[PDB]
Amino acid sequence: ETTDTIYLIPEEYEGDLIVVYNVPGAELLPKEEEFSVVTFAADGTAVTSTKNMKFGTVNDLYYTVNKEGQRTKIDSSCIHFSSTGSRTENSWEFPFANLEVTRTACSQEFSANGREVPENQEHPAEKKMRDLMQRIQERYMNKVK
Amino acid sequence: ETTDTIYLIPEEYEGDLIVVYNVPGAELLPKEEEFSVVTFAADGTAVTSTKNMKFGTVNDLYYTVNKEGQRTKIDSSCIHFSSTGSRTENSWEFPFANLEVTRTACSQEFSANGREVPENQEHPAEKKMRDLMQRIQERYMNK
Amino acid sequence: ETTDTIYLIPEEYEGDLIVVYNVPGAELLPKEEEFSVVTFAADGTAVTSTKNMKFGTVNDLYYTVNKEGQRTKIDSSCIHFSSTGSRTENSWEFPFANLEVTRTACSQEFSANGREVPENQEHPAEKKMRDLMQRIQERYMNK
Amino acid sequence: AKETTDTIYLIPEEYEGDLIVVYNVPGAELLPKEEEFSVVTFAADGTAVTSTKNMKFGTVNDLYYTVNKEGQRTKIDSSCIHFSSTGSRTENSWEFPFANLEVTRTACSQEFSANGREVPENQEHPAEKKMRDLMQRIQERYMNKVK
Repeated sequence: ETTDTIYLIPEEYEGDLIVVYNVPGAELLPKEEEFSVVTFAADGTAVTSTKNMKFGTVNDLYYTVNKEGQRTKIDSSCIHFSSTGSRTENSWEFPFANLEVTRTACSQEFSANGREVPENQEHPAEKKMRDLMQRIQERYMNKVK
Repeated sequence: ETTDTIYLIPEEYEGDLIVVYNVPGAELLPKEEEFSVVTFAADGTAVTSTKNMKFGTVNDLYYTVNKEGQRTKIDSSCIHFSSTGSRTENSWEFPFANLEVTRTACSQEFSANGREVPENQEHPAEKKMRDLMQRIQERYMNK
Repeated sequence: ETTDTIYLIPEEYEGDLIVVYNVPGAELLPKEEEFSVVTFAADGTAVTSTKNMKFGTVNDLYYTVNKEGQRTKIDSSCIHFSSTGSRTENSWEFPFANLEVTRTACSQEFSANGREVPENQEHPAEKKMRDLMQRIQERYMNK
Repeated sequence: AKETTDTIYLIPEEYEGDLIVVYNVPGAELLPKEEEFSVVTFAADGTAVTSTKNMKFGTVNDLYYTVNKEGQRTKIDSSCIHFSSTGSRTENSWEFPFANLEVTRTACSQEFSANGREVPENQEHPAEKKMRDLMQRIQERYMNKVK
């Protein structure tokens, strides 16, 4: 068994990426063949009602997309898989994934560690996540079950 | 419902800090979990419509923030909590808080007393406050 | 014969760097000891009236600078020396230098090749240069 | 020994930070004397330039004061002062002895006295630039086309 996920990144984007699952009201991940398709918004965020991500041998594919939706494959060395987890708001669990993309510095070093960031400062993805959760709670959870 | 407070200071700022509450028209303090979030402007000032502060400094957290908003925790020795009170302009009460931050002299001395200032002279924060009240009255109290 | 040049880059900048020489009206490169000092503007551009750059064995030093001008040395692995040449506008020749800086990917690979860019498409520095020449013509060439 | 440093430093009351004294600068004023002490008066930028050949040596008995616009002095504790370094800088074949000190109003303490203010790790110390600029002002004002 494999991860079978396709990630579509806006071509002009560079940086941290976040996918949040099990978000009610959100769209489900479309399927193309055996792959689930994650489409990131211009801010590198993706929200879906799909219950969770897949676990298994990583065989994900990554592409950048222009405004018209035409895809351009990116090498794995341009992608860094940072972390996964779950966040509980109220009693509802949202699994999530943190990735990072580059156009400038594709390399094995990047794939393993992502971009170099300041020492004591929190990682920029923490803020992106912090803000994304708020957007989620406001747009999708606001006085609803 | 909150219990504690998070203070966000611009990384390049140094000196006195003032937070003024119950300012109508001002933004309310955002909430992150159980903490209220105070974001200081470049001049070390923060104005909010939140009725009042959380009574206690106990477990507050402090951070500096870059332009992009990424946070960096500050050692407690770099922060001094000075005073709280209320100021009445007309018949309207504004609760406030005075704190002080440093980058260059973090120390236990600083944490306990803030920077050393002249003896027979008003603390510089008094003028900062005096001027802040005026900016408040002009932009919010009669706009 | 050595290059003897000090490059001062704004700490927040990342990407292509361009230095253009023999620009009349522009400031001359200050001199510190045996080194010429190039100070880049926020857009990674530097314009000077110094007739030309020095040629020889590269012994340049690189630093990032905060708003106050304090320097922080950066490793050579964060810098890529791309190219040099001359560009003629009207009948006037402007020697130039193309460098590239990174914070994200300092490495020996970067030092030798700079960041990876698309194959057939023009290098992004070509546009930066194209635009810089226009700014030069407008602000300094007449005027 | 009977040899002491006998120096009085006058700092503008509003100044805080790095201090530099440069000696053996021709054309500059000589250090005035008050009793047995030499008097260093810093300019508003915390710089002092003098034609006095060198700083004094011996048992340290220096006094420090801040001064208002009217010139009235206010003694400051030694804990408000950090003596950073001394040396000599050679331009051409001319030697300029110098001294680096630092003053604070905010944080007088033993820690400060011993280490001066906390500055960023990889960055050069702010005094390096102050010195760099001061030497240039010296070369330019006191000797561009002069001997």
